[PDB]
Amino acid sequence: VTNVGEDGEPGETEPRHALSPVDMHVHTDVSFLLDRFFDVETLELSNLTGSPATHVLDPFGSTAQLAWARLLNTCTYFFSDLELSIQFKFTTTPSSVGEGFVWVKWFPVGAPTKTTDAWQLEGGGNSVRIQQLAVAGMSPTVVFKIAGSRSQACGFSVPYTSMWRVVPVFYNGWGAPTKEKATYNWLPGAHFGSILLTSDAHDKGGCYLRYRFPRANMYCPRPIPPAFTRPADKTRHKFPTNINKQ
Amino acid sequence: GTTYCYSKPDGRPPSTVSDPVTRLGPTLSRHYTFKVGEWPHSQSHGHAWICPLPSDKLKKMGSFHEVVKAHHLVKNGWDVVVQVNASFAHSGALCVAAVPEYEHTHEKALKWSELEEPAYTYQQLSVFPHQLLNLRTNSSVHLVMPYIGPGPTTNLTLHNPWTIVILILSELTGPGQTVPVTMSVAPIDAMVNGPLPNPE
Amino acid sequence: GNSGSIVQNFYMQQYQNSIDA
Amino acid sequence: GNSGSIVQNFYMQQYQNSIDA
Amino acid sequence: GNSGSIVQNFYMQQYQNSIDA
Amino acid sequence: GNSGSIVQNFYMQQYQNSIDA
Amino acid sequence: GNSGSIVQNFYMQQYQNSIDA
Amino acid sequence: APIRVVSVPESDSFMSSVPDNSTPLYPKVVVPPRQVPGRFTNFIDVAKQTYSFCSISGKPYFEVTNTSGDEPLFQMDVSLSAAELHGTYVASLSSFFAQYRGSLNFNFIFTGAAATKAKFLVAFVPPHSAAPKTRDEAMACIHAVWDVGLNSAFSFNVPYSSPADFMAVYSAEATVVNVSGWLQVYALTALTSTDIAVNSKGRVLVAVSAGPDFSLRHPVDLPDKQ
Amino acid sequence: APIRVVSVPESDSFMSSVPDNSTPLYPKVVVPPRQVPGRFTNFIDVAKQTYSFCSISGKPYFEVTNTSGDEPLFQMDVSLSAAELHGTYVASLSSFFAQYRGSLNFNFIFTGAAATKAKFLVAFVPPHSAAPKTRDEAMACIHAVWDVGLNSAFSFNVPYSSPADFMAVYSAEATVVNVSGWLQVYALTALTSTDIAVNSKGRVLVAVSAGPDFSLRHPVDLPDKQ
Amino acid sequence: APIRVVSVPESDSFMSSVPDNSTPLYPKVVVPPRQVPGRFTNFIDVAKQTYSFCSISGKPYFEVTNTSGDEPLFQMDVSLSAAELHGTYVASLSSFFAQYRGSLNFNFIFTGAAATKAKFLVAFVPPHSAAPKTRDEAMACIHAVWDVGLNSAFSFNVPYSSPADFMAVYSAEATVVNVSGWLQVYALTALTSTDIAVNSKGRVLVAVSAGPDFSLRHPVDLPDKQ
Repeated sequence: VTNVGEDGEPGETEPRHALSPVDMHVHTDVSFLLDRFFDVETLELSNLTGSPATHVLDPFGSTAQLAWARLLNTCTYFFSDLELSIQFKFTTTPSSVGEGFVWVKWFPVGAPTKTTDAWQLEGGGNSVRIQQLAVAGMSPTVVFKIAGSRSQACGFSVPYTSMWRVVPVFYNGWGAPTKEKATYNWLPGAHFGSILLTSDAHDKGGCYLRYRFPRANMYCPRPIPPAFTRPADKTRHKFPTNINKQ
Repeated sequence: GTTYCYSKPDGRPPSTVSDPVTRLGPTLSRHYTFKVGEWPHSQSHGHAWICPLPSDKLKKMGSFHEVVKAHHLVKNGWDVVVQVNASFAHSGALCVAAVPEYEHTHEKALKWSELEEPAYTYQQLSVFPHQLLNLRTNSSVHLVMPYIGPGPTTNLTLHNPWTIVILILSELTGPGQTVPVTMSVAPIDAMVNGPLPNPE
Repeated sequence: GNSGSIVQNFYMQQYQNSIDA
Repeated sequence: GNSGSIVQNFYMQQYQNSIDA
Repeated sequence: GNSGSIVQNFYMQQYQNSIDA
Repeated sequence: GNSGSIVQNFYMQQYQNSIDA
Repeated sequence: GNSGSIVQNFYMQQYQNSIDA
Repeated sequence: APIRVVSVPESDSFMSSVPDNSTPLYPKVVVPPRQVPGRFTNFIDVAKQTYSFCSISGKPYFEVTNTSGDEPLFQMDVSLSAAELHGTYVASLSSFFAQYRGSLNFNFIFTGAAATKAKFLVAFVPPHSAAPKTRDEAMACIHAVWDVGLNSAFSFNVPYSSPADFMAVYSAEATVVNVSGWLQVYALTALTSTDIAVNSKGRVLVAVSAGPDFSLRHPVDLPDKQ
Repeated sequence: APIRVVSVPESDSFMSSVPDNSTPLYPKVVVPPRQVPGRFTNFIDVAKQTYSFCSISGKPYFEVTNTSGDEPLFQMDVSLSAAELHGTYVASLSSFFAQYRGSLNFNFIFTGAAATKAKFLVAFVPPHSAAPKTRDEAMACIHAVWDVGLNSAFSFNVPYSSPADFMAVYSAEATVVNVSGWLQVYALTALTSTDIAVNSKGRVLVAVSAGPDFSLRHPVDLPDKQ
Repeated sequence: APIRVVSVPESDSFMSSVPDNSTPLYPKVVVPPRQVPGRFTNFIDVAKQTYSFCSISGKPYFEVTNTSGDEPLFQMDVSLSAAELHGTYVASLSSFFAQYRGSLNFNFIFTGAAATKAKFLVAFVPPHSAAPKTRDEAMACIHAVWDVGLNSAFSFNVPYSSPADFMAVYSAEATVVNVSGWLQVYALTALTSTDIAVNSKGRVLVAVSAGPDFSLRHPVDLPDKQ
């Protein structure tokens, strides 16, 4: 009704002159936001010996009070590639480790996983045994030493290996014919694969896993959960900040 | 007014089936009409009738039901019209949305039920394809949804991509009687795969 | 989005990332 | 002023600095 | 098969590999 | 006299040395 | 004979070796 | 032949957001065609093309009754940290960033019965000593008269007015880049009905969208919950 | 002149499959011409242009006798991990990879004498509660009628039907990407012979080939034997 | 394929003024348009287009009285370290550099009343045994006669005369590149007034500007205060 300004008639609104651009919406770009390293997960090393289990790279159903957790939960289907940074931080005395090789093995979505120490290295009496699936071969094996290491880390890029054209972040159905409470929001292979960290350190320290998601694509936006509580009616939340009145 | 959810439906056959695909014509996948429930004065904002499509009502989808029942996979969209029967003295408003991969349902999986949505959800349900059903202006919502899912087709027994959420935003006030919520569902561009054995 | 080195293509486009069909 | 390497643009002008509107 | 760097030919084709006759 | 690398001009002529008027 | 890098001439021909008259 | 190289002091460090990729170890994977509808590339677009409902006292609406007048029915300070903007998409998306710029679009939807009618005055009050308490006070400001029964829905744009090019997403004790004023809604007339025993009150749903000039910059990490 | 360089943190690590070569230390070797027939460049080609025999109870065939009917003579679940696909080239090649896509071609060769005849019904049954027990049950599915004595050999293609673009090579407890159903062969009629004392049974050899659309991706390392 | 590289000995060192940038970690920030008047790009321009007042005994001027003659009213040695150049822009800007080149422009402004008059002789005396004590001595040098009452302001350029192309900003015990001589101002006549009881003295403000050929080179760090 009437539309634009200053007569005050019913339905009439005053003039507004829209602002000019400046930032160009570059920062709200989906793939820009996800192409950075995020500290998601922290994990323990397995001993060289025994029958270790692989850790699945699935950052999807998180509750973590971190920016990547909510963000990954903003869409229904997701596709992206992956980059990893694995670091190693001592939890004991750094002089406990004189060599400290760490074998990292990455497995594509669908890879077989049973391993037991099976590859023997021999030298002057004593010997060392590594896992059947830690050896360098078909899938990537990375070996880094923690001892004098200036960064006690490694890192590499890996692609989207799932069989699904897109990863369902939410799934209204079951991933298996038997409909068990377990296979509910499920679907097999809705992830990035799995890794196996193995080392004579294992005690002595842990890791720090960071994910970077290059080439991200999101489908079907979903509601974004709050993050903070609701302040009192008619008030404003007040947070500590850079700006703030001294 | 018709709202298309994400896009218009297509009749393209699934990229991942090298076996014969049967296109169900309109006269085969017909249309079915249900009463969703009754909206009462006592129910409060946030309350929602959750209607995954179809899975608890597949058995009442006559023709479509018979064909789907005999095959393993199905790709298809839906044409739904949700209505409400209220007088011009009734106040209130719903938000009826079409949600892909809806979940909450505490594994009462694929059963039409009623729940209480959690605030940030009812506040933001409008972020999904939807239409508001204000009792002072209109009585219907019309949504048309394309096939959607992680793969080119699914097994409706284990997965219901689309689920219709009818949510109370403004409670029912006015004449004491309830307002019945009604819904017509018509499978669209249905394609069926791999015939199953005889039921002996 | 977020790759700004001239050396981002030190490895070919098919080795560095996945390829869409 | 004070950037004299041929490699000062190893990273694109939009990644290395800010951009005026 | 499996050599995707622009630098895979840092050494000439006759130094890096064998040559078929 | 005594500068024989192709990289002797990694830094511009005005940054690397002085300039005569 | 036995110099196969593209970088074998990182230093000029007169700096790297001797020159025949 | 070996190249003279000088190792920078920041050498073996991590730096999380480097504009460059890591080395690939599993090449040549061609990914299946991903048809799938509804892809979005920028969060600002879904913020602009979509609306959420506000949280007025925990409900997505304010009420008018047959007894109203003077006092404001809805009041919220213009800051993304405001309470009534709590459950919204725009407010929630904002917590990922440090600064915002632009307008917010609010649209009120009267859901009172067809036999019901009322008129509202909605005002945008700029920063001031203390917020008006009655409508005769606020009406000196930018305002619009909404007569329901002319249009059941009404859109109002809260403008961006500030000496700074961007304001803070995360508010705190009032600063010059913290708050931009208040949005208030008054009842120009109380609810009238065909029978006050049947319809005594009507609810106005209030929804927010990002305005056409709205923008967000500076992605930030989540601080301790509060 | 020395170039400013920054050492990445993953610096002195190994990474087994880097897309790059090591430094050469024994240059200029010209290799003799290698004429030699039968070079192959891709394993999928030899998998498609070649057939292997299945392992039905340890033998490469199933039998029909003059007493048969109803029950299935051959049954195998559609998974490369199936038992009857055990000694085959396609199954064995598969263990090097994580995922597969496409069809399998099976061809049955009746080796019963020329004085012998029988008819078979071969069906592809999709995933279901539990696999048919008689042919009248299975015949509702995709099936073909093989009358020996028309052609002594018969090819049947097990299709690829799944919501996923690839399925798993390494199966396990039934999942949606583990198994694709069952392949069954029934006797439409029992073996007839010119003299039942001389020929009482006939054997059908069953061979598998990779279908035209078959493919394998994701090379994987061998796990503990089982 | 890995490139043969040789690490220079000055390898992991700092070197504060390297002509190169560090690695960026927060890309793509478009900065708001900064209109704002009065941007300056080179300090020498503001030094040349601007004047400051000298510090003659703590005041920005020298005085002539009705009793003057002979002796110099103002005397300063030509060095940026001179006392009377103390509070000035040119002197203060100079402390950031090691060397200077060029002339200085001084302009005297007579602020005595309109009913007042006097004449000055301003001389530039080159380095010498010891500075003249009377004007008849200095008048042998480069000098100008300023008759107030002709022009109330007078500009005089102290030239650059030296065998070196630049001189030192930071002076010390007299060296050949430390000092360039003296600038003196004498009263050719004492102040005359319409009534000596009302106006007995008049003040000449003295201001300095960088000359057209003035320049500064070699940025230097601040030493201990003195």
